[PDB]
Amino acid sequence: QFGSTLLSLLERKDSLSFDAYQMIQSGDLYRFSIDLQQQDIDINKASLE
Amino acid sequence: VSESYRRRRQEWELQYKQAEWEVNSVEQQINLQNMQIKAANKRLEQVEA
Repeated sequence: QFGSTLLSLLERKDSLSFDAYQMIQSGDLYRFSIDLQQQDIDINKASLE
Repeated sequence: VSESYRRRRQEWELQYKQAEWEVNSVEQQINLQNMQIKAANKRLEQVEA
């Protein structure tokens, strides 16, 4: 029972920690990509300017 | 005949004025592409990261 138990829960930790790293670390995407709009707005402004 | 001078003068004078506003105009492409190049260069961040 110990074996099975630890196995299941550790596998839980592993899986959740995989998605955990993914979600926490990759979440930087929006800040990183702010320029996507933050400068294309100026691109369009410059046209009429 | 004295008016012929003014007549020939004025088309050249106005064409020079045309060139003036045309050179004013073309600045758009320079700044547009400056933005394009710098933003696209930054876009490589998403890939390399």
